[PDB]
Amino acid sequence: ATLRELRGRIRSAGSIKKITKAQELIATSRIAKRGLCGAYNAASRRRAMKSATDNADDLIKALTLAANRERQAQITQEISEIVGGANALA
Amino acid sequence: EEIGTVIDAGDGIAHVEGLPSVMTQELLEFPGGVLGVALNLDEHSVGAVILGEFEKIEEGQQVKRTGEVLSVPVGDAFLGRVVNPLGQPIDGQGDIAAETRRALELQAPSVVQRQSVSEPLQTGIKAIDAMTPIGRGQRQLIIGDRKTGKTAVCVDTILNQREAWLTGDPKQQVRCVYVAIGQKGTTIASVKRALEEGGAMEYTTIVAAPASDAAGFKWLAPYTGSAIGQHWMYNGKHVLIVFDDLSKQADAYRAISLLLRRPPGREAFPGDVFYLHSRLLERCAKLSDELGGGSMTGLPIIETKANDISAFIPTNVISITDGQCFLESDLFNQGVRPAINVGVSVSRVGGAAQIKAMKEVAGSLRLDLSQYRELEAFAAFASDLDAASKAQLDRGARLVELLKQPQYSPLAVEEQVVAIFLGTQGHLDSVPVEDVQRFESELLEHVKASHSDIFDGIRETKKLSEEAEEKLVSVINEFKKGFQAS
Amino acid sequence: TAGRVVRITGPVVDVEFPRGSVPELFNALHAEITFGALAKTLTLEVAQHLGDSLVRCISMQPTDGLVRGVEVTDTGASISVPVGDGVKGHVFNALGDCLDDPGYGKDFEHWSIHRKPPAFSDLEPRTEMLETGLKVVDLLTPYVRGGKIALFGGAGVGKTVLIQEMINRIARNFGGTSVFAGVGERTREGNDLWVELADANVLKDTALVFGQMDEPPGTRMRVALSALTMAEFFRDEQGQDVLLFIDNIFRFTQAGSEVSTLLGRMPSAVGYQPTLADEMGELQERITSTRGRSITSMQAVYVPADDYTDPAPATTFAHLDATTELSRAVFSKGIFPAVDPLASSSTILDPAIVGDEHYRVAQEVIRILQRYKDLQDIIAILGIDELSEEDKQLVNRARRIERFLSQNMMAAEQFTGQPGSTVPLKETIEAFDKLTKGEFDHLPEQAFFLIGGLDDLAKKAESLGAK
Amino acid sequence: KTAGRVVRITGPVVDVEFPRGSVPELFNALHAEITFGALAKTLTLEVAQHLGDSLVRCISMQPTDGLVRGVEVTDTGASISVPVGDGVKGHVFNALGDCLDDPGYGKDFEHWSIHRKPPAFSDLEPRTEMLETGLKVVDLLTPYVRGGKIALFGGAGVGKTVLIQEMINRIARNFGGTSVFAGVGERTREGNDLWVELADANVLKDTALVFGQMDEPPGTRMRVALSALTMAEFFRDEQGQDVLLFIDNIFRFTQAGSEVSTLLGRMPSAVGYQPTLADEMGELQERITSTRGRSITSMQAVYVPADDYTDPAPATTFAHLDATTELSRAVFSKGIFPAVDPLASSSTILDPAIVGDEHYRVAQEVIRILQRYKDLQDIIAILGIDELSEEDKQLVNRARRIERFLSQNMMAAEQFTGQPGSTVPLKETIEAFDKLTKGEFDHLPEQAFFLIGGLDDLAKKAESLGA
Ligand SMILES: Nc1ncnc2c1ncn2[C@@H]1O[C@H](COP(=O)(O)OP(=O)(O)OP(=O)(O)O)[C@@H](O)[C@H]1O
Ligand SMILES: Nc1ncnc2c1ncn2[C@@H]1O[C@H](COP(=O)(O)OP(=O)(O)OP(=O)(O)O)[C@@H](O)[C@H]1O
Ligand SMILES: Nc1ncnc2c1ncn2[C@@H]1O[C@H](COP(=O)(O)OP(=O)(O)O)[C@@H](O)[C@H]1O
Ligand SMILES: [Mg+2]
Ligand SMILES: [Mg+2]
Ligand SMILES: [Mg+2]
Repeated sequence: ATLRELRGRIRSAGSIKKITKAQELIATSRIAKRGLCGAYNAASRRRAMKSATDNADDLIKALTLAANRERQAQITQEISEIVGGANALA
Repeated sequence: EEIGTVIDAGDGIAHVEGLPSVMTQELLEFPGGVLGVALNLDEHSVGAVILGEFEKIEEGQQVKRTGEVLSVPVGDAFLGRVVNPLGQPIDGQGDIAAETRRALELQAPSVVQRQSVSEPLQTGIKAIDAMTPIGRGQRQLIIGDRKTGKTAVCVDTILNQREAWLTGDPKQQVRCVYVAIGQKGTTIASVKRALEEGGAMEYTTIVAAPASDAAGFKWLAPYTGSAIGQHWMYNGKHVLIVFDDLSKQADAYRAISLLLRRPPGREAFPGDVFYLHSRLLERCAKLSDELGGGSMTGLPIIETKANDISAFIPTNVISITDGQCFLESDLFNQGVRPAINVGVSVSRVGGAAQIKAMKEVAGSLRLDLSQYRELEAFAAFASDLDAASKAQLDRGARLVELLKQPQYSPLAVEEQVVAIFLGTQGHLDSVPVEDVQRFESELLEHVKASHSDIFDGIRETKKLSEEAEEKLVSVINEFKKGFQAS
Repeated sequence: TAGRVVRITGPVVDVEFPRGSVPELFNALHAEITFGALAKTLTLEVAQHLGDSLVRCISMQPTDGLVRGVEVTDTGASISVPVGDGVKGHVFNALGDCLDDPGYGKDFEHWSIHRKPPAFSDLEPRTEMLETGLKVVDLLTPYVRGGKIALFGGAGVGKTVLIQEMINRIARNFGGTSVFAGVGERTREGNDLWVELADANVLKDTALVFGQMDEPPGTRMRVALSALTMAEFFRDEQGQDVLLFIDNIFRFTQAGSEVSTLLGRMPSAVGYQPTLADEMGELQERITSTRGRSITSMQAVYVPADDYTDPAPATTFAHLDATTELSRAVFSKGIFPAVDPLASSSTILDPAIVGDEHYRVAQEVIRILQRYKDLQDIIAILGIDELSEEDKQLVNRARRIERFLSQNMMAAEQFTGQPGSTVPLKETIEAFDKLTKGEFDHLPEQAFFLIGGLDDLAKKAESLGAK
Repeated sequence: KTAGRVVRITGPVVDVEFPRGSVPELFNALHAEITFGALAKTLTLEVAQHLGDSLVRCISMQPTDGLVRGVEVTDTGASISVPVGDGVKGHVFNALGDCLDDPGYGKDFEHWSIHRKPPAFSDLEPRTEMLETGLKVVDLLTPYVRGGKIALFGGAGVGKTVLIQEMINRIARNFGGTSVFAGVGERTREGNDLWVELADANVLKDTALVFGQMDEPPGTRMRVALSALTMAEFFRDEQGQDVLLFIDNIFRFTQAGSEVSTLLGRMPSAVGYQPTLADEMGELQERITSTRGRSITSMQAVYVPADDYTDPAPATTFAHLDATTELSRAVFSKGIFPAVDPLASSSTILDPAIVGDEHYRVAQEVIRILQRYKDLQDIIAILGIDELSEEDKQLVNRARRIERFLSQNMMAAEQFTGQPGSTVPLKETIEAFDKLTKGEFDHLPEQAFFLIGGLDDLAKKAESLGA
């Protein structure tokens, strides 16, 4: 279930990235003319959503690397089981 | 007089030549009192699993066939004793006066030898007794990562049978078999000390296969405990057997099979590992009235790794048992103790395993809590929640607090009914969440002191009458008048 | 001319026969276990001809106590079970023995449990809806009379409860014969079903065949064939409509995988036997209606580890006309039946068979639920308020729809304490048409949870202060 | 006759044929000679299997390079045995009992077989007595047990050996009894460093060091732990000494067992490990224990391959322990030393009946805050803390301060930083973390909590930072 969970997380992160990039562009437009504004309460929305888009990109990259490690490892483990059975039947 | 010869040996496995009339699963005597079991019978030789002290086995040694399959002594003398998978005492308290012997591989009761699970087996734990009720003859899997409180749940359940034992009535008494497979010796000693302190060794037997034991003993220990419990079950008694834990037995069986060079499967497990556990756990049954009405309730324990319930052995056992309590370390660390994941935990017997009053006050508790967890996740970042959602969230928070419970703190069934009544009938809605627990305890104490008739009615009749319910509502409101909410 | 046991390894037995007396494949042989505690007569099924007059066989009972060199007798035929109207009202094991009245059916006609499937030219596709009264089933996974229906799911998601629900709604008023095959499932469940059928007075029309999970792999392999042989007799000889329930068919495959390497077969992917699809094909293709002879079959299919990509359920999917796929995710939310509306399917859900209105409403429900699934991660992180107005409206509608697909079932009262309900198909279609238009958007979502039709919805809403 | 001959050599595994009636018993030590110049030596073989036909399979304690088929093998008649007594203290030994710092030393001592049974179950008594260390994280969350079993898990380079050195400093220095250190499959230069450090601290005279390190055949790396445990068991059972047993690293014992199992022709288990993984660990660990009236405090480093805590070796090790400190790569990356995972680590005596209600309450509050902080990492990674509720932001700041304050300037860390370590009394630790969980230091900057001791250190560091 590890690979399935990782793929679900990759899909979630991709959707979040798309939404945050759209919001960053909308904030760019609104600058020329809610609480997603970074440390504003504690322009700012544009920077916060650019940061969030970059963070989601990094998350997608890391999750994809983990997913590929898991995919390779599953192939290797499956082959190990198959060949172990074959050897024991040799 | 057939005498075989050890033609090879190693790692707790021997290969013996001769013995043409040996049976499959027969018990074999190797010199120096060593015991083995014949598993692989082929024309060339017999593959045998040594049941301890295999370092004494040697090529050329004479092997005698005992003419009997694996069997263990059984009888009431085993109560209060620690034994090994052969029924031999290991507590140093002398011999055990066996009533008779029982073969480990006797078939489970047939479909027509049973009756539906109908009697509660109270664990004393509100979460389990209200949302995943266990009946007599049920198999409830306790599954979770390490240190999630699985042994705590099982030992509390054993301890909660002390009052039933004191009743003296076989229809009420539950005799407990605790099977320790692959555990460190001091851990078994600590479980035994906890049982002794609570007065449970009066009605508990421990079958111990510590981690030092041969893989054969760890493989056999659940079956030995099952045979001991079955002797009582077929004699009209009610039995509770805990397997702590079946993962270690599966590992021991895998070791044995790989050493016998049987072909491996998933995670190198033998093909018949599911069959091992299913044959073990279907001997827990609720017998028909014609067979005496006895029962054996199974509490297998499964340890997962990284909360991965999709591993091979957890999947097998989940598919075998009548429900499971999933324990999670995230819930544990959050203060949800017992750390039962309500959404995925379930009892496949349901209200039949509860008294009428409990079924009345807890009929929809598990579904309500599942929906509450869903809503809490969904509304985590919502800023403007409607009235209905806010009410559901507040009710769910109070219910979660209500189900929290410390270790070694059993609640009698009537007290559990009153507590769940406080919860699900809306009497906690005016209490701050952080006070719910205290409120509950105080309220119960109050009812215990000046209104014990409510408890007595629930206990005698297994029901909450309309008059008793009205009285309880009145008492709750009067108590709330004076309760001090920090 | 008898054989003798040469090798014993768990449930697989090698038997040597005199040259010229090797039993045919799938023949039943008899061997004696004489040890008093375990004394019995093993039935062995011939699996392979190993050569040199040796046969590899699969024991039907546990081999504990069996001794090398003991006599093996060839019955000359395959495992055969009693057939006829007499099997109705009685409980049998995979070998045809009657459990509730031992010795019963000894004198009946007996049929071999190994049989070829119907000829292709005799096959007629079935397109006729079997209304259940369950909202989610009737709307999104409409069942087919005389067709093949499966309930897929991981462990403990409600396959058995839904099987019992379908026995309640379909078998109770059935005008034909019912066959229930318990394949490698819990003995307690079999006793419960037996008692429940006797209580409902449906037992007199039902033949029960049980091979439980505690039996050796051979019994779990052959019990489905035994039940199916009884059903085939009712289909082809008596010529009446037959209901066939199997719980759980995956066990068949699993049992076959448990003896594969002991039979000397190199394992396939994911530890399954190499013959997975072929053995499943034999069995499943026997489970079918033929022209003029109807078998409505309903199979519970266990999905190992909830992994729908697992080879067993993946291979099973091709054999079904309708699939109700149960989901752990839905279960954990408290939604019962835990049906995954997006993953489930039915071959008769198209405008031509079910009509334009039903098809349109079902497609709209699926579209809304798919969009809600797509939006769930965003709602989890950024919150609902960052959705567009239309997406917020769709999310509210989808939450109400997903809750309204849940239903209080007759078989679930043992768990909820609430009595069940039945919803007519026309009412279901109208209710979900109204829901997809937002006609109920003003009611609290908790009003839609575990109810029947629109009257139940109104009553629960008023109970919740809405209307 | 009575003398065998080498028939097969497959790396460090030797098959030896003996005359009929002279086959050595399992675990007997045999001797063969390699005469080729540079590699000339006496091989000690250990009988591991009886292969049949008067053949035995043995594990060589030394590399077999230069061994020739047919050379004579002599059976000592007994298993490997090591010197025991007070004299082993202050000296370094290899797995065979040879003294390295003084060759020939200890040949006249009493010699004990390295193989023996664990204590009888009736002699086992659970240990619940806190072994205060002065380390905040250990004392609060994973209190060590005197006479109990402690393990330090961790991946490569996360601080297992530095923490073992820390515990030697904190516990062994003031120890009134005997100490045994077992270097198992670890760096030889680390063994040299430990020898020299103990000499400098004057702890060596109380300490027996046994080393079978990385550049050894797998047989020696499998048996060195047993040899050190044999010395520890002598001290426990013959002198009534309180014994400290340090093992670095026990995973290396499991790994050597896996190598040997592969060499012995056994069928592999999952992840290629030996089928007897749990059995071997059980034998060794069950020997490592206290008994009624006789104390062994054991501390074991446990390597975690590829940072995979699910790996079978650490997974089977977990069950044998009373306290478990799990070092985390993620914690290490933050610069937090000791790099403990406060949520994954555990102690059997961290319960109110043993450590008292206040210690337990404070520990549970710390764990709850850290768990809540971990649950929020999904959001924080993307959006940061600015989107959380006020309660969650308060909790996140509290959790960051708590996680930093679990760090400590360790005694053994001076060598890496030049900063002397600190010792925090358990009472001050409880008070400080109570105040932290209550929000009494929410105004101080985060770095003030990093790598310090008690509350005076926090005050001084915060003042230095301006707060
Ligand atoms: N209801 C509870 N409330 C508080 N602490 C609890 C509760 N149940 C168990 N614990 C504690 O949690 C820890 C784990 O308990 P336990 O040993 O039963 O778990 P486990 O899952 O069986 O562990 P292991 O993997 O060591 O076998 C122990 O400290 C126990 O005291
Ligand atoms: N408390 C500490 N303070 C500062 N640096 C430390 C500390 N602990 C460890 N380190 C650094 O980390 C390095 C690795 O530590 P250590 O040798 O204890 O790790 P390990 O887990 O035993 O490693 P391995 O798996 O390589 O044996 C140390 O050499 C030192 O550089
Ligand atoms: N419709 C339902 N309503 C309420 N609870 C249910 C429903 N269906 C299943 N459950 C719960 O989930 C459990 C699993 O049901 P079951 O059908 O036995 O699982 P499986 O899918 O493995 O056959 C039941 O025992 C019951 O407690
Ligand atoms: Mg435990
Ligand atoms: Mg089921
Ligand atoms: Mg190190």
